[PDB]
Amino acid sequence: MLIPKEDRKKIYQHLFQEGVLVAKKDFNQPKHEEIDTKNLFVIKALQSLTSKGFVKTQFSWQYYYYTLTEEGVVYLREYLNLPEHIFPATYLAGQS
Amino acid sequence: ENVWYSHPRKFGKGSRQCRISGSHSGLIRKYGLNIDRQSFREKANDIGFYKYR
Amino acid sequence: RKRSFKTYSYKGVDLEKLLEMPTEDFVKLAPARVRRKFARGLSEKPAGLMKKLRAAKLSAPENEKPAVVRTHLRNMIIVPEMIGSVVGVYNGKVFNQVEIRPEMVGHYLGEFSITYTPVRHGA
Amino acid sequence: AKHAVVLDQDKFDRIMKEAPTYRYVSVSVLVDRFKLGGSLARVALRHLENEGIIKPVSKHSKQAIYTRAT
Amino acid sequence: AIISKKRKLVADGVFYAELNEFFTRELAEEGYSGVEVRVTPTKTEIIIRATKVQDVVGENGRRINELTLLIEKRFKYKRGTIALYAERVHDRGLSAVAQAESMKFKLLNGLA
Amino acid sequence: QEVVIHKIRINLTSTKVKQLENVSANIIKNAETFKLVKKGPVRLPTKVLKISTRKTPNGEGSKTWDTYEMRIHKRYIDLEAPAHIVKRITQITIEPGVDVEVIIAA
Amino acid sequence: PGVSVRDVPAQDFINNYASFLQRQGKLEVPGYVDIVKTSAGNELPPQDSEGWFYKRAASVARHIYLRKQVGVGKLNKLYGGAKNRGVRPHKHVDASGSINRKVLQSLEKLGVVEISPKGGRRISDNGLRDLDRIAAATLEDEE
Amino acid sequence: SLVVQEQGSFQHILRLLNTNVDGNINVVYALTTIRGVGRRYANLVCKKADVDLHKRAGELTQEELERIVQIMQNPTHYKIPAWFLNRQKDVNDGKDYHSLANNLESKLRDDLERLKKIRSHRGIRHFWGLRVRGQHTKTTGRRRA
RNA sequence: ACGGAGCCAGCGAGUACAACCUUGGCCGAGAGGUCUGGGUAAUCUUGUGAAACUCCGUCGUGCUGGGGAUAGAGCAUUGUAAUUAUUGCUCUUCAACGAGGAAUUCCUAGUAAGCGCAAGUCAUCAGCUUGCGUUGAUUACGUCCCUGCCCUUUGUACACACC
Ligand SMILES: [Mg+2]
Ligand SMILES: [Mg+2]
Ligand SMILES: [Mg+2]
Ligand SMILES: [Mg+2]
Repeated sequence: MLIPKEDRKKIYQHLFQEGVLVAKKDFNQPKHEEIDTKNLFVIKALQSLTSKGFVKTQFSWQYYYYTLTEEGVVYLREYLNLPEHIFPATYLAGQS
Repeated sequence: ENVWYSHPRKFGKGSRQCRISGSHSGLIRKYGLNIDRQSFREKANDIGFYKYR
Repeated sequence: RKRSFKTYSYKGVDLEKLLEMPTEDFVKLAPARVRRKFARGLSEKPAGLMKKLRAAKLSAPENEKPAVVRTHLRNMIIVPEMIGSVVGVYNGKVFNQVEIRPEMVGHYLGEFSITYTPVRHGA
Repeated sequence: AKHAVVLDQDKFDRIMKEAPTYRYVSVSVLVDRFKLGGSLARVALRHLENEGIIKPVSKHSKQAIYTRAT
Repeated sequence: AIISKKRKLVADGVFYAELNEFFTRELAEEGYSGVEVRVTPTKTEIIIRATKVQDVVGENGRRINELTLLIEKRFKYKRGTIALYAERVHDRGLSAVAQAESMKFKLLNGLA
Repeated sequence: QEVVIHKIRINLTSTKVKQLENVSANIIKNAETFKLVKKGPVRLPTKVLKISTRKTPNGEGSKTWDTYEMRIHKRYIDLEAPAHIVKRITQITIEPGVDVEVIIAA
Repeated sequence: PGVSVRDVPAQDFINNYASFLQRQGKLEVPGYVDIVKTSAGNELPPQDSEGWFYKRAASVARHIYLRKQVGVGKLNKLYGGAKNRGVRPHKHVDASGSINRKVLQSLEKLGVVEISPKGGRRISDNGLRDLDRIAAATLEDEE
Repeated sequence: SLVVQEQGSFQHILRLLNTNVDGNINVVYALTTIRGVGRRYANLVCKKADVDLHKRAGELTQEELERIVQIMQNPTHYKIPAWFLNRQKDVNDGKDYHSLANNLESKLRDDLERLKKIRSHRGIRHFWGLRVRGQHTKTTGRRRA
């Protein structure tokens, strides 16, 4: 919760490219996979999201799973900017 | 954020967690399962392990 | 008169060399347990405590005891650098006071404190 | 201790006189005559196969049976 | 990878058994039954049997494309090698787990 | 024009037997149609994986045990055949479950 | 006819080989004789003590004849045994490491043992001659 | 090998190092009887004397006993590797040494005193008359010294 | 029993992002170091030439060489850390105990009993354990005497059911 706000913005950005997040249940971990922040801070951020609308959460096999809802996509656009016709995983990139 | 928040837990009981529950009691590491025998006992048939003899 | 009783000591000679032999000679001149410890990585074992032991000797009244250097690290061994200074060996409760002598050479701090209170009824 | 372990020349001579014309010959049966102890009897059995005199039946370690030269 | 044959196949069985329990918890609303994971070269066909197949698919690649990326981020894979296919169950009554999750819901909702 | 025989070994390892034996029969039947020199379906010892476990959670009541074990069926089909004919026999004869795999290097 | 190594039993062979080594006295000495345990579990050193090592190297020689490529550890493991470990049960531990190496190094200089490829030691030309002669000599003692 | 010919009867006990060397029997196992010698050390000593272990050796020569006694006194002078010893590494910076008779029991009592002086977790447990080497006496051995 | 010598198994298990099994060669009485490999494993470790066994010798029935506990000191190894000995090894210490009372456990064949191996937990520890193979008998091959259970008939002011 007491997050240096730069690290939080990276997590949001990384969330929006994927539209998805696979965080461990591993506190005390020095750094997260892919993102350059502690795993605990990503889980605090995805805890903070789940409460105020968004973000469909599971906790199976020590792995949290977070997908962004329709209102989740709207608020992540508000935090970052990106207006319309963008990444997440709501639709395909081209042909795959 | 604090400096000393970690004893060296490379080995032993405290390091070896399970994949499922997060337990340090009756942990199958054989064939690299990393599963507490009670969750294994639940899912054993799913993981290919069957009771024959 | 010449020799005071007998040498209070490790394996051979007298005291005069013990007090000025730092760690490296004292390791070479010790059992395997102390040598193995020094062979492995030393970080934070002799860092904070030895400076307090040296600061205790410098700031002492002279003739009387130094200040009691309180120690969590009861796993440390008695090297001869700080013979004479009193140390508080931590038993969970109470930094228990141990006096370092010329006969306590190369023994652990922990083995001079005792955590449990010994048994009664019948010895 | 029950004695019969002491070595002497008088005891040496009695063993040689008590050797020939003897059916059973073994470590036990020498000791059964209150003779020199187990191994001292075993050594005495070894001398009695130097130049005949007592011939062997079994050859085993501890089960060492011999019989007189017929 | 490469690992020993005996450790790969147990890790595969685990992987499947993780996936199985994820899709039990995640696809509760869709009425999921079981997975049939095929592992060929390049592609791997992760077939998922469920009752409400239209809900599993969503609207032509939506929920399945969320879940494919989730499986990749769990187990280090890339896009293309994993492919999801949501099929109907050949007679739902015969499958026990389908009925289990129906009985689960009927109790949760409100019924005798 | 090529006819360059690399000597290729095929690895078949799996739990299920009736699939594996049917898969192994399918490759040799393809080898019979393509007419190659090949060593037959070699059958290596079955590595049985034995997880011994008490049945209880609590460790109370009687001391019962379950040998949760896994069958494994390791097989080989060695080919004295070119690279291109192996590329064909990898593309076809693929069944679900059984772990088809190629060594390719003699 | 045809003379062979195996027709002589191993007990009488090693004794005949030991006596053969005592006649030469050019097998060499290790430097630890009777200040040595032999097996790392063994409360008493060799009872024969003086001699003994000649019976030992004879044993290593005939083992290396019978087998393809025997090294040090496999001898250690062979010649090891049961520790009287205490009120605890027994265990197997491999015999003394160096002594067997000194048995092999000595047998290399005499010309019993030859160095083999892959891993271990095999038999020389002149080593096989003494084996067969000692086999022939013990067969004459039986007859 | 040879049965005892000649008159014999050359003394049953035999005293050595203020202790009783038993007549007949063997050197090795007469040495074990002495307070401080064991089986593997005594067999090491018998090698240096060059006497047969088969012989009973209560009918020993006097010069052979004087060799044996000197071998007991001095490890370093003779061919003894010097970590085959009872004590090794003691006093300040110097040499290893041992005893095998009344000298050893005195040395043990001196080392027991040395332990009592330092007041170690071993030495404290010697004062009690209890279990030094972290062994549990919850159940085992309900009689004690 | 102790020395040598002979010397034959099976289940297993084992690392590439780590640190696994670790032959072969040198150093070291040991433990254990070191170089080097082979092995993701019917391939290398591994014939896991395991033990008990079999042979020739030492002691002969004495708390003896049976028996190893308690102890002292050192030399190793794991780990950040070993004293409240982690374990191993070295030498020394040589205690109790000459087949165990009342009781009662387990067992009917490749079984019992002996022996060791093996993975499991494990960084390090095997008297533990689930497996394994080696040596391999005794004695029934019945009965309800005891114990338990089961029915059946009988009784029952019991049915939270003889607490
Ligand atoms: Mg024993
Ligand atoms: Mg093998
Ligand atoms: Mg004794
Ligand atoms: Mg019952």
